[PDB]
Amino acid sequence: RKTNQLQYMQNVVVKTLWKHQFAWPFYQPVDAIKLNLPDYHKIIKNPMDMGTIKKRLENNYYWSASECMQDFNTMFTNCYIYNKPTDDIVLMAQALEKIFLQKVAQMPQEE
Ligand SMILES: Nc1ccc2n[nH]c(Br)c2c1
Repeated sequence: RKTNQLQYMQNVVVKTLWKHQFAWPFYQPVDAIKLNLPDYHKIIKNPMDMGTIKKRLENNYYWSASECMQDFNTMFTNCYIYNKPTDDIVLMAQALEKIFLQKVAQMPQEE
């Protein structure tokens, strides 16, 4: 069984974000070839995406919830590093990130 907090990351945070209309670009690792993203892996050192986060939760990978939160922070920040303020993907990430913050502020205590 996962920690209370990791269950919350899976059943509240990921479940909510996955269903959001803007989440789909984040469902799998950025494929820099398919997306024609020059030098993506030269500038983004630690790729992350919500499909990987969801798999890590399903597959019992994390030891504690802060590791999962760090993966979300990496995912969002990578989007901002690579893209300029007016890009649609930045607006999409910003909406998801606000929800992420609102939800992790309500993370439960372990008991
Ligand atoms: N980190 C990044 C940067 C640019 C992107 N375009 N589309 C997706 Br999904 C992206 C993710």
